[PDB]
Amino acid sequence: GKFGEHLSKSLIRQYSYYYISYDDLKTELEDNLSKNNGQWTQELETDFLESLEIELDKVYTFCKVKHSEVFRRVKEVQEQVQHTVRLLDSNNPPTQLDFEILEEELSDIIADVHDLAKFSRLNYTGFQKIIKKHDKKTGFILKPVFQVRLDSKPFFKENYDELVVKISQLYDIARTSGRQNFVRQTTKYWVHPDNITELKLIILKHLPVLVFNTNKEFEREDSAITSIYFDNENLDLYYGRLRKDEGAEAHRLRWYGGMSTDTIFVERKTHREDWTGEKSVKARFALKERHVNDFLKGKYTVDQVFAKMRKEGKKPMNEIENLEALASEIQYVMLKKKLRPVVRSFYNRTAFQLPGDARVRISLDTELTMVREDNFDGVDRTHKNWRRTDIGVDWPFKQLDDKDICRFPYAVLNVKLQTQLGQEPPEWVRELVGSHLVEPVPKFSKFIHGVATLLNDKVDSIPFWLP
Repeated sequence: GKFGEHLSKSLIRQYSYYYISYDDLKTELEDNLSKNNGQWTQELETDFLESLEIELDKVYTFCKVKHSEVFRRVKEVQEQVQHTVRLLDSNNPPTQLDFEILEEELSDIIADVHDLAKFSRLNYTGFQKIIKKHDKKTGFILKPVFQVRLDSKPFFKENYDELVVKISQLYDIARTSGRQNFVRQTTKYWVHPDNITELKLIILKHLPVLVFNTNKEFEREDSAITSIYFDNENLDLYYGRLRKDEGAEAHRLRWYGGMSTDTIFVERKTHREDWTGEKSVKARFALKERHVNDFLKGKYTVDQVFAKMRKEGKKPMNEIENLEALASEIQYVMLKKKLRPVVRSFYNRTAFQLPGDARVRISLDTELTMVREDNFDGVDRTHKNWRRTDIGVDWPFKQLDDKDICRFPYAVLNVKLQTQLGQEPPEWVRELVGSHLVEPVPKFSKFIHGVATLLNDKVDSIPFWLP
C-alpha cells in the first residue's frame, strides 16, 4: 500500500533495519505476480511465508533485546536512587543538581520505553497491512492466520505495566525531594535507652521516617550504617579534629546496609575557620569494594576510578574534574601522612524529614559501637584490608574482646536546622531540644570518642565529655 508505506517511512531512523521490510515484501508479491501470468501457486506461497518468518524473527529478537536493556537501566537507577535517599540523613545531603541528573536519566528511560511502544505498534500495523495487500493482490487468504498469531504473544510484552509503576515511583522521589539566604545550625544530643521509643513517637508526628527501598519487607541490616575512620601511628588527624585546626581533615569509608553492599563512599570532612564562624566543608565520591584496597595503596589510579563514569558522558564537565581533584587529594593525604584503618563506628540510624524540606532534619543513632581497626598494640585486626572481616553488621559483636569494642550507653540525636533570616523554627523542635529526654553535647564526634576511649594509652589530649 502507498498510504501504508508513506506512514511507515515516519519510523525511528536509528533502528530502520530492524523494522518490517514492507517495500521488499510488496515488490516480492508484484515481481512473482509479473511472472506465471498473474497466477499465485502453493510453491510461491511457501517462499512468501518463509520471508515473513525471517521478518518476524528479526522484529521479535530486537523487541526481546531492547526489553532486557530498559529493565537493566531501571534496575541500575533503582540502586542509584536508594543510595541518594540513604545520603539525605548524612551531614552532606545530595544537592538539587544530583536529583536533576536522576530526573534527566529517568526521562531518557521514559523516551526508550516510548520508542519501544512506537516500534511494536508500527510493525504490528505493517504486518496487518502487507497481509491485507496479500489477500487483495493474491487469491490466497492469510488474514485469520496472522491476526491470531500476533494478538497472542505480541511484540510489546505485558511486563511494561509493572515497569511503568516502578518508573513513576523513582520519578516521584526526584520530584518530591527537589525544591536562597538562611542560617544553618547543627546540634548533637545524648538520649537515654529508656527515652529512644518515646522520642521516635514524638518526631514521627511532625517529620516522617525516611524509607529507601519501600517495595521490600523491613530488614535489620537496612537501618545500619558503618564508617571506617582513617589515621596514622602518631594519630595526627585525631588531634587536628579535637583542637579544631585550620584545614583539619577527617577521612572515612562508609557503607549502607549489610556486608553484601557494593558501593563504598570515600567521605572527607574539612574544618574551615573565618569571621562568620565555624564551617565544616564535607565532600565525597562512590567506589567499588574490589577497587578500595588498591586505591588507598595508589595501585588503582584516579583515571581508573572514573574510567566507566567518563565513557557514560551524562555528568557536567566541571563536576567530573571536581570529583577527580577530590579523589587525587584523598589518595595523596592517604600516602603522604601514611594513614591506615584506626576506628570503626557502627549504628542503626532512623531518619526523620519531609521531602523537599531542609528547615528541620532530625536523625536518631541507636546501638552505637566503637570497634578497633588499628595494629598499634601488635595485633593485625584488618589482616591488610580496608576493614575487619571477623565482624560485620551482627551487633553487639560478642566475639570481639572487651579492649577492642566500646558499646556506647546512649543514643545520638542529630538535629540539623536551616531556618530563613528573620524567622523562628517550629515550636515542637524548640520544646524538644530543651526537654528532659535529650542531653546537649556541643561538637560531639563518634571518631574523637572512639580513638580517645579504645586508644586512651596512645592519646595525651582527650575531649570534655570523657568519661
